[PDB]
Amino acid sequence: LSSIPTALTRWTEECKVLDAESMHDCVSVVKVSIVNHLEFLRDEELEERREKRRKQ
Amino acid sequence: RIALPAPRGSGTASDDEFENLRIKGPNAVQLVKTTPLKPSPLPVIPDTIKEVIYDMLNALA
Repeated sequence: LSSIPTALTRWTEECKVLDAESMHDCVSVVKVSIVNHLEFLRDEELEERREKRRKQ
Repeated sequence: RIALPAPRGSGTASDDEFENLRIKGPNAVQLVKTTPLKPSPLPVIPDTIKEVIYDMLNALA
């Protein structure tokens, strides 16, 4: 049933109790690693798309 | 994966020049798309985790 709380809601409770304000800081530290990787893959895929267009 | 917006205009000299300006611009709208599902196998439950789960089921009775 939808009444049962999802893992993300339980983790939300845990986070609140164990770190109210340090969660944002951890989001920022992990973001620095995720956005750089995803932007690298976005630019590589975008180059691939331009290349495939040129070959087309 | 951060999304790729559609090719604005065919043509590399002009349209793709402003498509790198747009997609890679300092100020942009990085929407997200998911990767296609990779066929994850089920993780084997450790035996101690099964002596934790089984002790609750015995507490039913």
